[PDB]
Amino acid sequence: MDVLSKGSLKELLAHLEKTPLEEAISYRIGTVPYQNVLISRNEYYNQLYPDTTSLIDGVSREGQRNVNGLIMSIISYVVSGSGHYIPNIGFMLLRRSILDILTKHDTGLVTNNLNYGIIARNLTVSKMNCEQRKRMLICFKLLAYKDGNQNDYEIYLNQNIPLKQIAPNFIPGDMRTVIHNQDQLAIVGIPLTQSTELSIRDDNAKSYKLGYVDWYNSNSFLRERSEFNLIRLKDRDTKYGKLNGW
Amino acid sequence: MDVLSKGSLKELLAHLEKTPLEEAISYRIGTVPYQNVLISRNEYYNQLYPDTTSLIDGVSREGQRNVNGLIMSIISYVVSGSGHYIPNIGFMLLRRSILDILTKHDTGLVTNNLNYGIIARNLTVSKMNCEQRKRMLICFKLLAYKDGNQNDYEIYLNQNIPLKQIAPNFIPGDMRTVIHNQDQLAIVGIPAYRLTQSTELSIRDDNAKSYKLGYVDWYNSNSFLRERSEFNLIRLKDRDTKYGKLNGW
Amino acid sequence: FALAQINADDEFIGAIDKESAEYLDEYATLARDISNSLTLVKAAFGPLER
Amino acid sequence: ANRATSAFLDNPHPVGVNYVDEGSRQFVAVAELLASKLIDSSRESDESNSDVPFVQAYSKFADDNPRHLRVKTGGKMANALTNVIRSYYSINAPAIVPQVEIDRLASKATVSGDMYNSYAIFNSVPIVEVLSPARTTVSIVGSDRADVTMLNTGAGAANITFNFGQIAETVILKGSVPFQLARLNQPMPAARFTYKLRPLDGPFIVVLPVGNPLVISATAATRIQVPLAFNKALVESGFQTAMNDGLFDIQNVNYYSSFDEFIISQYHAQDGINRVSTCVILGLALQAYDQMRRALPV
Amino acid sequence: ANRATSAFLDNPHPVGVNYVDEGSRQFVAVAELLASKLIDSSRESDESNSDVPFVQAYSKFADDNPRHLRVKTGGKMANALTNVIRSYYSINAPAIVPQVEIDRLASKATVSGDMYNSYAIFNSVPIVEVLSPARTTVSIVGSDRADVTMLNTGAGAANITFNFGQIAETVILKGSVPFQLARLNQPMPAARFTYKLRPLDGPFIVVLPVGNPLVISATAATRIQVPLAFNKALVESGFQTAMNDGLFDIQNVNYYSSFDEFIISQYHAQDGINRVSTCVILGLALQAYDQMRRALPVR
Amino acid sequence: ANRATSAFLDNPHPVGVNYVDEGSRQFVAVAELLASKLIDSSRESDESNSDVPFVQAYSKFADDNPRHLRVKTGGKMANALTNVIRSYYSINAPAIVPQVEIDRLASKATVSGDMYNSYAIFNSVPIVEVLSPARTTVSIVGSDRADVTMLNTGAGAANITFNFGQIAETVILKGSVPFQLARLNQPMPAARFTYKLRPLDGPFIVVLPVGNPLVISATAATRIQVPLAFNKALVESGFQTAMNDGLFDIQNVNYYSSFDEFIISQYHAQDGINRVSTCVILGLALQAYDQMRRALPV
Repeated sequence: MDVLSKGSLKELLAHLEKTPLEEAISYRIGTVPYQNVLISRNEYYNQLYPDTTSLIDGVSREGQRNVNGLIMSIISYVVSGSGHYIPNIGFMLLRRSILDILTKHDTGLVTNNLNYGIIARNLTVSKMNCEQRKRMLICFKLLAYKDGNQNDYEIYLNQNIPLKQIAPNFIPGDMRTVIHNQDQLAIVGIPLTQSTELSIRDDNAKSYKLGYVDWYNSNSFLRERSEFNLIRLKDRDTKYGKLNGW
Repeated sequence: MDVLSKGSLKELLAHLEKTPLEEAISYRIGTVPYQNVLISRNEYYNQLYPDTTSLIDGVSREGQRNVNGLIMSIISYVVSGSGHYIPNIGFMLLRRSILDILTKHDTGLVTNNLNYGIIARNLTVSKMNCEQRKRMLICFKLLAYKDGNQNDYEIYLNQNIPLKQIAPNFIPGDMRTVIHNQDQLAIVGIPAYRLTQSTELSIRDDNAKSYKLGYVDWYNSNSFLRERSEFNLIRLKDRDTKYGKLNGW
Repeated sequence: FALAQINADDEFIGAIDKESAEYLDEYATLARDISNSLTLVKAAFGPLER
Repeated sequence: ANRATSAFLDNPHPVGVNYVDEGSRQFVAVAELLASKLIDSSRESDESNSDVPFVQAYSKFADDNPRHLRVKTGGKMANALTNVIRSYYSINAPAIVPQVEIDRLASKATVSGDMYNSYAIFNSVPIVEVLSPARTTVSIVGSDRADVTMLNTGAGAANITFNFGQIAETVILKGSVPFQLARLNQPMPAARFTYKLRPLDGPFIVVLPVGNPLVISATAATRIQVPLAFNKALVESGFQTAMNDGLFDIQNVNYYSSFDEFIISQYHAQDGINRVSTCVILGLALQAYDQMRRALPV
Repeated sequence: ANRATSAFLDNPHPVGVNYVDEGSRQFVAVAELLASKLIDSSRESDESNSDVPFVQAYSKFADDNPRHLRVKTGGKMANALTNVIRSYYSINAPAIVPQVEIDRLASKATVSGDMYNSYAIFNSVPIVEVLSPARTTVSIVGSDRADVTMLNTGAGAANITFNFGQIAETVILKGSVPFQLARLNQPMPAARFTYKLRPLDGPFIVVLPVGNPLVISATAATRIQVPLAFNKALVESGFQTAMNDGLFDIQNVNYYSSFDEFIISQYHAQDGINRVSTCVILGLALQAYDQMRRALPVR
Repeated sequence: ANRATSAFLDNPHPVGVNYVDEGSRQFVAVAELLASKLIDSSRESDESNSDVPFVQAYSKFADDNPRHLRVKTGGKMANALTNVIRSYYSINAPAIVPQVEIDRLASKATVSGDMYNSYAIFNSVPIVEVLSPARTTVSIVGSDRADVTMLNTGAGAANITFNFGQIAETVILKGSVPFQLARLNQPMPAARFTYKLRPLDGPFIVVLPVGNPLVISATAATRIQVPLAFNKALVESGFQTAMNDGLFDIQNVNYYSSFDEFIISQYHAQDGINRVSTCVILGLALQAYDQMRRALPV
């Protein structure tokens, strides 16, 4: 809910630096990602409404234990607000922040073999709005410059002309580009009636939209009560035990 | 609507004396009775609601051109508010009052051969209510005393016990009996319950409800006579007097 | 024959009649009072006999 | 070829046409509401250590105060409710209660006689026909759970046709042993224990192998629109009470084990929609009757 | 000789003879006016985000105030209109609407019940009969535009006669190839592509030379007196809604693809003048039915 | 056996999945309302010999005053409406209108954005498949009125099966000569000129005698939920303009001669309910596009 309200590249990057990977992942099994299902939308139809599940719905789904699974969960969190279920990630990765997973080499994750075309297909980029595509391209560009695969990012953009039109105009190394960026990446925001939408993505997105006004006021006190005497998880000092399976 | 509002034997008989026979008959062709039909009742169902047309509905229906049909139309008007389509009766008969047709030999109509069994069967009596049955028994009693068939009327009542229980008690030639009678014969009136503007499934119930809501509109309109406010404005002939009695009674 | 002209321009603020609006709102307070009073009497005084 | 049918679905008798209008519907709603207060007045009397709550409840229901030398009967409303129930069951029953009495009793409490603001589930399984070929015995037993016993004494497998009507919403079939069932002009699937089917789909063919008998249990669910005050448990008890008291004792009518069978049998008549509305109003009247007579036995 | 005819002109079923007096036509006129205001109020409510304009219009139409948990169906006026529409369509349909109800609803507004203020143009092409010799094949397809396919198999040229009735005012014939058409006992002009014919002239003879088939496209226009509030677009939509809603399912009746075919078929029958008057009233009622149903919908 | 299918029902392309939320629906309804005011203002300006009514309307629509030297295009609202039309048609359209632009444009006028408060009738006739035996020729022509031409060349009469889908409400069949049609496993009636059918009833068999060809003309009506501002006359005209203006020139898409064929074809695809809602929004957008471009040609 907080990641969706960020409307600037500066605010989105600042949030990712503060947020650990734990809130990008989820601990709920969910269902299989791609599946033709019939859902009940009684506000419109007596019959069951056909739809296809995906990873863009704000609902947890099963993900494999690999770098592709971790990347998909991070992007889904940015573009949808809810991550995926990757089993037993490990303490060392969960304590790192999202941006360091995307842009730093000390995390212990190899991302040199990522295929951008396959990730977009798996994330169903076709059923994404303008804001979501921009956020996905920000994550792609950060990974591309981290591993030196800047050429592959350009090849992917050239193959997808519509994405090339709305691509972000920032260079990950430079800071002048981030300061002067003028993109609008906000998905949720204060304005809508308490009604139901037909699609799973549209219904879940509207649920975040209607709950943002209430979340703006109620989160302050309830949060502060939780970590009144709690040590911050992000970059927590430890004995640096091990990283298993990566 | 006016006939269905009468609540006593005095008012009902007084109204029949004033009104002519042309009110009992209708000049609209209508449809035929005893026909299974599918009607549209959309407030309740999407499909078509089955029902059966009868002579007791408030809609005009084609009737037979005989004395049997004429009597059925008169009783239908009394118990339902509308009559049947029997044209070319003749202006001599149409000018006379409904009461005169029922209980006077001077009109010229011959009703001795009429049988109360088929008339009650045709004017479906298993579908009537208590008030409708009482009015029909009044018409039968008036006819029976016209042709001197009092014994036949009694035997018919003794055959059908429920009709005997609700049969009005009055002698057609005596006015004291009409005054003493305290039966309630009103089919429409101001309702103590909550009357809404909603449809009913049956043809009989829907038409009856239309008359009921129509009477409320007429009761509150300018055509109604409020006795407590304008009793001095009515003429002396039509003013309520205890000495008043039906002609020939 | 001697009809009097009636003007209510000063009573209306735009298209809103303040006095009529406040007067009608007082029936809501009376409605709450009626319900509260009836319930209290029924609780304090149960079934009544004479 | 023989055909078999459910016993309770045979020859539904016509229902009454009186006491269906708005005023009469509100009389039944008032009678149900006031009879309910009668039962609850007993618990109030226990808590209050006095009979005053019961006296108030009976005075409103009967217009007369209770007496110690008289057996409490309910007065005019009890008499009106009893006679009105009789008229509903058969068209041969007299309509004795006057309209004026109905309107006066309907003004006692504020209600709306809307009988189409809710629904109920009725579990009587309708088997209109079961067509079997020669050398095959079919027996239908039961009304709430219908058990069909099938025996094939012939040389080869037989095809038996089921017809569940066009009214029931769902029917679930559970067999003693796995069997094959399919719609007309459809291929048969692998043998399964349970089938869920919509009667509107069409007649169903079940393959009967030669050997031990095959028994199929049928359970059906039907939705009928009823008033919000409807309670199936009270209606069912009222049906048995009225039958014992002889309110249904009239010539040329049929007798049913439960109100579930009565309403479904009437719904499957030639024009069953006409009789469903009257049957539901009879249900509310029976629910009022059960409460009234249990509080005031006679 | 072989004979062919239009499919939609075959056996026009009789129409109703009820609710055709001054009061009933006034009631149908009032229903159309109040239905139109119901549609407009629903639009005004939507652009204004207030239910007040719709509630007031529904209160006039249904004589009752809308309440939640109760479905808005139009009340007694909708019930009377639906059953009256059935009665107009067929003589087998029952008459179950009392006269006191018609009079009450007619008084709700002050409009004239006259149904002959204006006219309308109807596009159905009536082909009563097409007679051809033994060695020829004729097929007639269509109602808004009739395609007559003629094939000559014999050696000699054939003469085919066309009858267009006496009701249509003009008929325009266009051929795939130029052809010859002339009235009875008249010389045949040079082959042309189009002809403009008045059906009252008489049967028309068309020469069919041996060879490739000749196809004639027929377009007709006829004028029928209708009330000034008559809108053809609304009537056609109401005709389809009534057919889909199932209120034209009466015994021994014919079914048509449009109100255009229905009114023309009744016109081309015995006592066709009297049938057209009843059908015009049914058309205005269908206009009221369409507007009322769109304002208050069901799923 | 041969199969005959209507041309317009073959391979419907996927529709766009963007700009179908409540905010985007409100923007389309706002655009229609302001486009209608733009047309009326032009008529008022011509009648009143003044430019004041048109300047006010154009300023509200385009957020800029009209200028004599500059061209009148409609401003950003025209560009947004043009782009969403492309996005509605195909899933491969760029969909490059920001959310912030849509919200600011939906706040100009107050509309509910509800696309389910009314209905409209669409006249395209769906003929999914016509199954014919050997030595028979079947041809289907037309989409608003379908003519099925059938020729029999075999020894005896042939049975030809018609499948009208499961979505259309009613189908009316009128033949050139009287013919016989009946449902599956039903006796055939006498020859008749006309037939009224429900597509849900099932496949229909037509007996084709040996001899002259038989032509059956089909007409169907289907009900689809649309907004109260929906106008079929304006939608169809706007559909032609968008095709002429190249808004539908996308790769791997189908083309239709009318909006009626487009919506019915998408209805009959696999899970067609998913696409009807988006197609109705496109229709309302095409209504606004028609009125705007006619007032401000480009």
